[PDB]
Amino acid sequence: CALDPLSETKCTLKSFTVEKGIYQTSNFRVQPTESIVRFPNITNLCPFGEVFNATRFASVYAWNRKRISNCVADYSVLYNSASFSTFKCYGVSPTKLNDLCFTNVYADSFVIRGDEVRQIAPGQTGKIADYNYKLPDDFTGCVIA
Amino acid sequence: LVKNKCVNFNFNGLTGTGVLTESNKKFLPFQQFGRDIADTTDAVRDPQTLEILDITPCSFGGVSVITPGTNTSNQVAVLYQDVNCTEV
Amino acid sequence: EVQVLESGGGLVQPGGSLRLSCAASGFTFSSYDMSWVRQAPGKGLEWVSGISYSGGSTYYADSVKGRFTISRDNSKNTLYLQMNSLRAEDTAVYYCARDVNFVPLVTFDYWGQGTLVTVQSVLTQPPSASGTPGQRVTLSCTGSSSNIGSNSVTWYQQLPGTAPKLLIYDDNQRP
Amino acid sequence: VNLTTRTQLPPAYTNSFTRGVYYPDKVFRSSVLHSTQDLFLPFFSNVTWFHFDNPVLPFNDGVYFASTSNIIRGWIFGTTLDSKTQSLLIVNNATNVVIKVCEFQFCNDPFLGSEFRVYSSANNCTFEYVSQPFLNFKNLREFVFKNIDGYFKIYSKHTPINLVRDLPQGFSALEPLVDLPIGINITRFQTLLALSSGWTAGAAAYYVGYLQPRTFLLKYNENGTITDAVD
Ligand SMILES: *[C@@H]1O[C@H](CO)[C@@H](O)[C@H](O)[C@H]1NC(C)=O
Ligand SMILES: *[C@@H]1O[C@H](CO)[C@@H](O)[C@H](O)[C@H]1NC(C)=O
Ligand SMILES: *[C@@H]1O[C@H](CO)[C@@H](O)[C@H](O)[C@H]1NC(C)=O
Ligand SMILES: *[C@@H]1O[C@H](CO)[C@@H](O)[C@H](O)[C@H]1NC(C)=O
Ligand SMILES: *[C@@H]1O[C@H](CO)[C@@H](O)[C@H](O)[C@H]1NC(C)=O
Repeated sequence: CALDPLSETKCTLKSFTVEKGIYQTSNFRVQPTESIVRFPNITNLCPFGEVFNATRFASVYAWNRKRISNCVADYSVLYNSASFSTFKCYGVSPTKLNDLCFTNVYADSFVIRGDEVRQIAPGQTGKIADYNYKLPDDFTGCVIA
Repeated sequence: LVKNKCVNFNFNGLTGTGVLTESNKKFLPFQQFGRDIADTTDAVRDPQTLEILDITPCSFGGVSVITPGTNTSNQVAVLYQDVNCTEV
Repeated sequence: EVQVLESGGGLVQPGGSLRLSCAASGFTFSSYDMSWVRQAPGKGLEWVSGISYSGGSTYYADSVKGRFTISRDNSKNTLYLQMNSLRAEDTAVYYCARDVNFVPLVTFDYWGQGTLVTVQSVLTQPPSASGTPGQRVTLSCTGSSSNIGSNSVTWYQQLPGTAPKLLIYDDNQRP
Repeated sequence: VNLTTRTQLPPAYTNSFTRGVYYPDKVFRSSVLHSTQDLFLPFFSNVTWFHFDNPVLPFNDGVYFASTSNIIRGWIFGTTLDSKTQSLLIVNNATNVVIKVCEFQFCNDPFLGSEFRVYSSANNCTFEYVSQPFLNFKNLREFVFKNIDGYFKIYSKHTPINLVRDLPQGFSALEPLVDLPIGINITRFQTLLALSSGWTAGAAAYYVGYLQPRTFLLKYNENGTITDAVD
């Protein structure tokens, strides 16, 4: 039941002799040649520079916190930026960051010591994590140093 | 954007299979979908360039076979119902 | 568990090719830099190459520069070393080491079990040092202003026949 | 403390004949009679006729607004306010509507004159928009405010009219104007008016109708605009 149009008739009628007439053997449908995912051109890019490219950061004890919403943010540009030496994402994966949506983002900006950057991971202890800026172990975010 | 091809379009959250053709439907400046009495998506506004496209379901239908008696002859003609001549 | 399995090691011939693949689970593999490190049978560790969190920046040892390609597929969270135009000096055991921190303060904490591939050191650390129980032994690394002075010094203790283990990172701390 | 001029005035009522119909969705329909169940203003309903008078009003299931020299500037949607809870405040001083769901400190007296003293300051803002201006009597501006799924959507239409009292006859569908992902609950609101104690007032009437889960039948014409409706 796959080589001849006649054979499909023999197969639908379940007979080896097909009487004269017209027989609706099967159905066809032109298949999607491809997929066209289309969205409106980006209109509300987020200003990461306001927090990242800021000319004056804040002390770690008085760390700045900037709310990000009413906006679209491309975290792939940050992740694929050579300026950042550390991009540690906890609770999420950076490759899927553009895939997900959140109610709001908080950019917590401060300045610490190099030996001290490893204190901005969930569950870490010391003098920055315990005393200056603590991240919960149930952390859904990223750290960019 | 590709027109005149059966595609799996995903205009915003609205997904569907069909062929996209430029049209003259005058969507109001706020309208995105188009619909008919059957409550089926008929037209869509292209999100990133403000244009109106109709979603014609891709050529589909029954495949009837016209055959004389098998004892008479083995020759066969094929009738693709309600479809233009596309693939032979 | 932050274990990193690794495979792709076996008998090959000089001038050929070999794909080593190590899969990391238990952590965000796409956020931590990783590297391939090499240990010749009965010889000190030789760091093959290293790839960043994004896979954009790749670093290679000049002994293997221009013939090994380090690659990283974050979707399957696996990481590959493509060894091409191999030499006789490359017969060793390979590990892929997770990098705790950014470069330059590299810190290799978790290491693969070891893939046996069959086909000079900048830091003039002493060949050996003899100690006694209850003694206070100081085994001293040595480097230039680019090796020791500017970047963190990390100490690994490799037991006989096992993967290395981090002891000291950032010049002072312990895991 | 409120304005020094709070004369007693009963909440006069009028009849919204066919007003309050808005495109329930962004769908285009041509020569179609669509029967949708949604929150509309009932036909021939008793809508309150406020006239300088803006007493607080409930926002139970979204409310229709009918405003007939740009005297109204916006509205103050709140639940507890008093710097206790965030609230929606819209201000159109001069062709400049601004949307702020902030922890405002608005004093019950939205003093204004140009002079602005509606709220001392806004802190803890979550959404800020600077979109293009949304806004006998000459212009009638009808609005519909609604809260579905946290989303706050404003349908609106500005119509050149000739009238002095009540709402004009005829039919005009309220085109969607802007949707705000506020995501917060709201139950009460206010209004904002241009008119430091002996301040006069200007001629301005605004009518408040209340949306209800009604079933309507919209007559989309050939061009897709809703030309007629029967509830
Ligand atoms: C900061 O400035 C640099 C200048 O090259 C630019 O490339 C980068 O995108 C900026 N980053 C942000 C977050 O604005
Ligand atoms: C959106 O981008 C497209 C492609 O560049 C352009 O043709 C169109 O004019 C843009 N429209 C807007 C919303 O600016
Ligand atoms: C509205 O209520 C007032 C006061 O009871 C009444 O006089 C008027 O007839 C009512 N109008 C409508 C539209 O029902
Ligand atoms: C700010 O407003 C938000 C609105 O949801 C509220 O939850 C929060 O408690 C307020 N306080 C601060 C300072 O965020
Ligand atoms: C649609 O708009 C056209 C002008 O473009 C107008 O002539 C026509 O009357 C409108 N629709 C109706 C009511 O037929």
